Amino acid sequence: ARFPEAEERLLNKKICMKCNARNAIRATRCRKCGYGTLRVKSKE
Amino acid sequence: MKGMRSNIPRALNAGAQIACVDNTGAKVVEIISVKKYRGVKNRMPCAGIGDMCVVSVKKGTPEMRKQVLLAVVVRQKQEFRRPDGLHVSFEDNAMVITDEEGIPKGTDIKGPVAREVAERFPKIGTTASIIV
Amino acid sequence: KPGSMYRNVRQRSFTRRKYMGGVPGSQVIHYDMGDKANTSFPVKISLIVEEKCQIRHTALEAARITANRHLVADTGKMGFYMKLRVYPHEVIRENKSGMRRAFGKNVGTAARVKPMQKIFTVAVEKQNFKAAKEALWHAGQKLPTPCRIVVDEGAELVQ
Amino acid sequence: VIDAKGLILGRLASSVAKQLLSGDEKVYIINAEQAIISGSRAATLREYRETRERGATEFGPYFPKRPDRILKRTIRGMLPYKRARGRDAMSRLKVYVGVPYELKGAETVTIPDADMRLLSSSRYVELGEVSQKMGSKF
Amino acid sequence: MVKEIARTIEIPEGVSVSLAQDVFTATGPKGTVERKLWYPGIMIDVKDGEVVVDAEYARKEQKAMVGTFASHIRNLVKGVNEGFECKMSIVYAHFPMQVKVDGKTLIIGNFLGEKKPRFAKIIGETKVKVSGNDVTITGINKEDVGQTAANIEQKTKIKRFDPRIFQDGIYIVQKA
RNA sequence: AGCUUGUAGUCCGUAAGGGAGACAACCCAGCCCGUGGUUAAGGUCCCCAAGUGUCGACUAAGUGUUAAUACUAAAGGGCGUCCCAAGCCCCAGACAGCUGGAAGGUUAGCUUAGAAGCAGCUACCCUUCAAAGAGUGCGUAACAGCUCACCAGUCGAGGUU
RNA sequence: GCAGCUUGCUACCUCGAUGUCGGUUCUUUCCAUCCUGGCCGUGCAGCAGCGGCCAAGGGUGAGGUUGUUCGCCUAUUAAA
Ligand SMILES: [Mg+2]
Ligand SMILES: [Mg+2]
Ligand SMILES: [Zn+2]
Repeated sequence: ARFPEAEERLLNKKICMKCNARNAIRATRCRKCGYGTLRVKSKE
Repeated sequence: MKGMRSNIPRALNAGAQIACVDNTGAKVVEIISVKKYRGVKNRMPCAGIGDMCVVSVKKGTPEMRKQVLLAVVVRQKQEFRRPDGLHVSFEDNAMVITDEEGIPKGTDIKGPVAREVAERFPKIGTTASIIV
Repeated sequence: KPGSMYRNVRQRSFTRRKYMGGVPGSQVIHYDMGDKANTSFPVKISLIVEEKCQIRHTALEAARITANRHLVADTGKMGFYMKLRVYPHEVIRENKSGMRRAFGKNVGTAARVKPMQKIFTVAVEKQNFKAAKEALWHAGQKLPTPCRIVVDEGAELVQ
Repeated sequence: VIDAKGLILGRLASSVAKQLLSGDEKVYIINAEQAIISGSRAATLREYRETRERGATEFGPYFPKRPDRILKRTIRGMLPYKRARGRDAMSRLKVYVGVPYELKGAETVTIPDADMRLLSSSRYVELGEVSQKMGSKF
Repeated sequence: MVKEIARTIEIPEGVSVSLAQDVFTATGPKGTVERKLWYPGIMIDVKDGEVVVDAEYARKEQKAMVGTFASHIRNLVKGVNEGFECKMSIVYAHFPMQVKVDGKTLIIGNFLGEKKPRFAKIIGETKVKVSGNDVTITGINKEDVGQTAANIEQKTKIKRFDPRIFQDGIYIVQKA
């Protein structure tokens, strides 16, 4: 079930592309390894 | 599986030859392994009453001979005790060819079978005639 | 063989063709890249070396290929002029018994270098300077020595 | 008597060891459970855990758990305890957790060197915390 | 220009601030709050409706710490003056939920077919109120209300399925 | 390769005594016996003789606390922190936010119905006003608005490569 | 680049002797994790998969050929 708040606080985050750690949105640097490139958490 | 009221020693041993007591078409079988048994080092797998184990047909009709199948033990010569205090024993070991669930391929069983397999596997209970 | 097997300079040079025998060929096909007929690029940067070593020809070929791909993809086919400089004149030999008559036999070719000696050189316009730096940084990644980038001509333009 | 309230561990131990070796009456360290050990939390805990579980049962190193035992062991290393001089020195040291009844109200002094006020940052742990992390009821 | 490392806070009327020993104490119409803000190289003074905080060295660590302490002081005075609120919301597909306040905990019953109800702790005096599909969380301590909301959100997370298809629990529609 | 084979000097072999944790050949020193004195190498928190010495900075990792050395880890990266230089914008007002704007046309070329800024040619879609776009994304058959780029009012001191 | 768990290279110790390969019994150590515990991503609906991170407490068996280590095969097993 797709609801606004659930998607807001569940699948609205960026993912480090090396260690798979999830980060904030307005970021460009993994908080645990510092890798430059961050993708976005997969949608539907 | 579902627990039994009685306590059954594991008498028969992997390598034993049992006389199957149904009308499926086999006379003698060879216990290869016992379902749901881990074991420890140097210990041979062993089976008792109401234990599903894979066997091999040694004497019987040509089509059945050389076939790996499933079967359970219905009697054993090694004594075991009832819940309320008593020991029961038989003159000979026996086995019946069945499926994974418990439906026996034979529609007729010769001789008595222990009541505990009758409670664990109801189908063996119904297909039997005399229960002791 | 591994890269570090033939990378140090510990022994004399061994390059006279007429005395040794059976040197295998090379893979690097062209030593000039891009617009050769142009001579009006105001910026001329280059990749230099920080330490003496030996570079196999295969490493040079890989670096050239990667720099070519990057530069053509971003700057354009007519917007640069790359030129490799060092040619492999040395010869590499690999023993192949034990230590009995351990002298080796020719297996490849290598190009010795010297500290602060230019290897590559790229000329571009003013608008494609960052692409030139980006291209030259990947090429030095395949190279067996630490490498730094120096902007030789038009330093005031870019800086 | 010496009050170990807020003193560096090694500094205190070095001063006490030297002035035991010089030869005098015996010395008493009280409140030997809030002495300071400068350093980050995780590193201190890791090093003390490795020190604790290091021996063999018959003859291996038996590192103590109690806080005063740890302080005594720390002073024991700055001292020739195998010689006669060192053994005599070790016979005149008494470190107590809390305040023993007989030393109650006794006149105190401190080592002005080993002071936590003389530390740049707030990166330190107290000895009782390590004692309780090692599993000791004191 | 200058990299001066001083900060002012301009305390408002009502709050009786103090810096006895190290703990920083305030009191006002919305109860009282306490905190300790000791750190070497960073001195704080309270005087005339404002607390001045500064350092001595221009190292970036000192500057970060002075910013952090100024922010904490502002949040403390703001909390004691009026208070802080956090709003959340409930969502479910098939299994209705029984959010019930009992003691110092919030019990979540019947979460995704749940016989053992989950437990969420309440920190401090953070009074919470349940009303339909939303939860309001009052308080005077900012960290307290934040941590209470975080616990409530973290207890109700289903951790063996896909967020695309399962989305249930309590979510924060607006921070404190 | 603590491998093998050369060469100049000096050593061990055949070299005490002092210092390196112990150390054949590393540093000071080449040594008759006894007493006093001052130094070399090296050291001065305790073990251990003599500094919890002075001045100016750095490190937060127990990193390090290991002249040489057969005993000590590399390429690569770090908006970790401390410095130098060079450009660029700048209190008549730079950056991050608060804001809205992104209206003229268009629904771009598109056969599938439809990929109508986001499959596939093009070009700044306005003569014009800060803004106005062939245009990124939530949406998006196509779109559409929401609006990207891109400027404009707003704070009020340094910002940025 | 790491390890020294395969084979090489060297000849520093041992030829007035340091008793070889495999199996058996019994004890212990490492982690570079096969199962059991906890997490993250997915081209993860559920079941079951694929990839990675922490973790060495416990478990890791029975048989046919072969002297074999190694390896092939059989029926179980949470994994063998
Ligand atoms: Mg000599
Ligand atoms: Mg000597
Ligand atoms: Zn990462």
